[PDB]
Amino acid sequence: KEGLFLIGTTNYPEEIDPGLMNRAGRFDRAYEIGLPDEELRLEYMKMRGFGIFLSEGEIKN
Amino acid sequence: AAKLTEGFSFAQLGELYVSSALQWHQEGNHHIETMVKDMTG
Repeated sequence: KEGLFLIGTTNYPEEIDPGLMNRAGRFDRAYEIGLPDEELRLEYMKMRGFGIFLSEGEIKN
Repeated sequence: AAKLTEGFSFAQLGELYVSSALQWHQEGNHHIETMVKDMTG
């Protein structure tokens, strides 16, 4: 291998081979990508362009 | 450390090796004592 970074992706972690997990040499860390809280939801709406047609108050709302 | 690692597989002793080595490389500290417990639970 000598120089491969693996990134696996799943919406169904229950159905992952458990052997994949927590071995150095194959997926040493897992990261949960969760739903956004309010602050992140507001950050998203700003970079996405909601500001084109919404006031700062309508975005907060 | 051989004493404290009862019930470890060779694999887990290897996964312990990378961890203590990384801390030792990153920090200059190896907390074997701390990390066997972290691996048990």
